[PDB]
Amino acid sequence: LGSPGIQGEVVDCHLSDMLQQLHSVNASKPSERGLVRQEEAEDPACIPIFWVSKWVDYSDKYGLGYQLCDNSVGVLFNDSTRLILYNDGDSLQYIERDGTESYLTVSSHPNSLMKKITLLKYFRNYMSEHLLKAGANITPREGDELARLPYLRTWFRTRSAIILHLSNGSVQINFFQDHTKLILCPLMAAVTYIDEKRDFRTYRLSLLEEYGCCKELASRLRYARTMVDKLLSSRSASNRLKAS
Amino acid sequence: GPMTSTPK
Repeated sequence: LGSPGIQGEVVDCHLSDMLQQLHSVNASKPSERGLVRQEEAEDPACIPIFWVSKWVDYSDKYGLGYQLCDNSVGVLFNDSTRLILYNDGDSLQYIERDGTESYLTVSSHPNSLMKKITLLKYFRNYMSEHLLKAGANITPREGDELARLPYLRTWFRTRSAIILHLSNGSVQINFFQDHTKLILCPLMAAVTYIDEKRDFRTYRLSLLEEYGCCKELASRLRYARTMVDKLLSSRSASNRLKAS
Repeated sequence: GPMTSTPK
């Protein structure tokens, strides 16, 4: 009965579509409208259930450890495998480089995963002791736990941001300096903006094009388009030696 | 660049 989950190729289709829609929003110059009505673009029914609320870049040794906003934890290891620990303290899911998923438990698991389990526990403990939870102000909706828990598909960092791409399609961009964050959902064609005051607001992209938005959000969306391009192909299709 | 998300 279990769903196989949205497959990565299907995620890539929606990503390309979001790339195109970001281009369209951005080319519409949304901060230049006669009267910007950003509030009218809000779409509360499309609020994301999941985002990365904490992260640790130990990629020099092991990988990128993270917490999701339901307090589950995961790691994308340097061998492109993922281990996630659900918020019950014991349930695990292991995802191989090719996406093959297996379910296990901390109490009952193949011995082959002992090392990666122990590393995940170290990441968890670190995050819990040291790091602030992003979106700690959002109270979950009833049944949000029924949505498929995603894993971190890919990530990268620039000088100004970290880019986190989840297996449900979402692309999260966290800006280092000012703590502002974007959560782009290519399935809902929506974007959530977390501003410097920690206000969390979810917009329909097509409505940002219709109604406009402030220049800070407009600026972050220009950068987002560039990040999506990089995600889709780290190297340019017009010159594969050149970084997207 | 920072090696973690925002600290407590």
